[PDB]
Amino acid sequence: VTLIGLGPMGQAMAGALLEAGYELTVWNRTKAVADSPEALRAGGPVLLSLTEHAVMYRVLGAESDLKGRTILNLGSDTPAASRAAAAWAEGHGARYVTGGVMSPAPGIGSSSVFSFYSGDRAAFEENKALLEVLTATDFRGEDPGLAQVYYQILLDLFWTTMTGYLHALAVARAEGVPVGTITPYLIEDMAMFFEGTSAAVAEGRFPGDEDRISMDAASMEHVVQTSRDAGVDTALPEAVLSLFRRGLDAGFAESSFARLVTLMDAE
Amino acid sequence: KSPVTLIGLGPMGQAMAGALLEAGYELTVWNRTKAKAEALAERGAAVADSPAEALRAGGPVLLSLTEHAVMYRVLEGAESDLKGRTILNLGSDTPAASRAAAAWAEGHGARYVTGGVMSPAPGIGSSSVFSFYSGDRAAFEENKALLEVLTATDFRGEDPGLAQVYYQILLDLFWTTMTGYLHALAVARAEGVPVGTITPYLIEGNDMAMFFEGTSAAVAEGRFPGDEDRISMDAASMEHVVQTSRDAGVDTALPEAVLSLFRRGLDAGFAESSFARLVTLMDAE
Repeated sequence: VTLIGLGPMGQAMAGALLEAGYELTVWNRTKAVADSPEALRAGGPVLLSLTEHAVMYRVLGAESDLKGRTILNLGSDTPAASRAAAAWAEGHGARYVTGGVMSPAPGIGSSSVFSFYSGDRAAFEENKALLEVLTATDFRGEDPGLAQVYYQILLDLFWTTMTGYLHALAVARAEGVPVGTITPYLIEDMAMFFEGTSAAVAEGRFPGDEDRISMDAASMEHVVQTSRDAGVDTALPEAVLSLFRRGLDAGFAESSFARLVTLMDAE
Repeated sequence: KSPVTLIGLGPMGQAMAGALLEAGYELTVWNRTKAKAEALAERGAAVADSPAEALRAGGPVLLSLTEHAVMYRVLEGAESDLKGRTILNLGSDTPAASRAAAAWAEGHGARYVTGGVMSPAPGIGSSSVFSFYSGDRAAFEENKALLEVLTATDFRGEDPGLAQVYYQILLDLFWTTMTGYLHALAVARAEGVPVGTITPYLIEGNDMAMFFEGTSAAVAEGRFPGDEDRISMDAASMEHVVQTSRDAGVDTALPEAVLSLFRRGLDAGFAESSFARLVTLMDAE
C-alpha cells in the first residue's frame, strides 16, 4: 500500500496500516519512503489524505504511472471536485473511489467509527479489508461524488453545533458559571427533536401545534440580548436569529420551525 | 386540596394548568380575555375577575408570560396584594430582567423564585424533563412538590437571575444546533438524498458527548494545542461545507457565519491552535 499526505489523518492512517502488517510506501514534500510521487509504482492501492483535491493535481507530473492503478481518495472536498478528480484519474487509466472519513485522527484504529465510500465498486471491494483497518466502511454507490455529499452534510451539522457549543461556553464564563458545572447540562435529547423535525420536513405541512415561529423568534431574541448584556460576541446567535426573522418576513409566523427549511432549499 | 394561582395562558400555561388540575390542585386563573379560561373552568378551574383577586386566592402565584415586562402591566392595580405572596416566575427572559423582576417583587413584600423550564408544552407532566430554579430557597422548598408536578426540579442558588442564565445558555446551543440540522437537511434535499435516509446518520454519526467534553476541558485549561486538530484545517473543512452548499444552490448564510468565526481565528494568528481557542474571540472583554 502507498500513501500520500502526512497531516494528522495520514500519520494515523499510516500507523494503523503498519500495525496491521501492510508493506507501506509514503511520499511527502517535508523531510519529517519514496523519492518521488515512484510511490505510485510501489504496487499497492494509492491512498490520498490531502487538504484538498487541487493538491492532487499539483503533487502528481507522474500521470503516465496512473495507468492500471487504483486511487482511494480519503480527503474531503466538494462533490463537484470529487467528480472531477475521479474523471481525471479515470482519464489516465486509474480506478477511483472516494472516502469520507467520519473520525478524527485519534479515532482511526477504533471500532466505533465509520467512513462513507463511493465510486468504483470493484476497486472498493478489492480494498475493503484494507479500508476496514482504518474504520468500518459504508459504500453508498458508484457516483464518486456521493460519499462526499454524505460527508459534507454531516460536517455541516457538526461544525454548526460545535461553534454553538463554544458560544454557549462563552456565555457561561461571562456570567460566572464555571465550565465544569455547565458542561454536563450542555451534554445532557436531540434525537427526539431531530426525528420530529425530519418527519415534518418530509411531510410538506408545518402545523404550529407544538411550536410556532413567532414564539421561536422571540426565544432567540432573548438569547441574543442575553449575550449582548454579558458582553459576549453576538455574530453567531444573530445569524441564527436572522433565519427566524426571514421566516417572519415570509409570513411563517404561525407555522412550525421546520418550515424554515424552505428558506434554505434550492430552487 | 392545595391552592395555586396561575397567570398567563399561552401553550405553556395551558399545559401547566392541566397538569395541576390532574394532580388535584385547587387552581385559580386570570387572563386578559375571558375565552381562554372558560376551557379550564369547564375542567374545574376558578376564574378570577382581576389580577388582584387572583393573587388573593391564597396559593403561590405562577407566571407564564411572554416577557417580564408583562408582569409590571398586569399587576399594576395589585401591588398592595403582593405582600406576603410568593411568585414563581416560570417564563423566560434575560437574567437582567429576571433580577429586576425579583427586586421589584421583593420591594412590595413578596418572595420570588425564577424557573427555566426545559420542556416544550407537550412535555409538561412527563418524567423525562427538568427545570432550573433559583431565587428564594425557602419559597422553592415550600413549593417543590407542586413544581415536581410540572417537571423534575434543579435548584441552582439564591441569585434570581441564575436559573435564567442556565436556561438561555442551553437554548443558545439548542437553536444553533437545530438551525444547523435544518441546513443539513436542505443540502440533502438539494443533492437528492432522501430525508429518511440521511436522518439516522445526522442523529448517530458523531458522538458529540466526546467532542464536547474534550472541548470543555481544553477551554478550562487555558491552552489549545494543535497536535491532533488545528484551526487551519478546521477552516478548510468549513470552506468545503460552504462551497458544497453554493454548488447545490442552497442558502449559505448560516454556514458562512460559522466560517466567519474560523476566518477571524486565522486573522488573529490561531492557525496552529485547536478549535477551542476560538472561544477567546467570543469571550467578554
